[PDB]
Amino acid sequence: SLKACIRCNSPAKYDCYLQRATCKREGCGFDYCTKCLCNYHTTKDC
Ligand SMILES: [Zn+2]
Ligand SMILES: [Zn+2]
Repeated sequence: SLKACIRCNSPAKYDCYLQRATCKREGCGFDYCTKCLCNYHTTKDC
């Protein structure tokens, strides 16, 4: 059920709650929307 990163397809914690994924890699570890596989809506922007 994990989300495959758009880089090396790593096991990212997929959260259907907000349709977001968090790469579980020490080289990535970033938040992003699993819908558009792009930047996740944050204090900054999407
Ligand atoms: Zn990755
Ligand atoms: Zn989005």
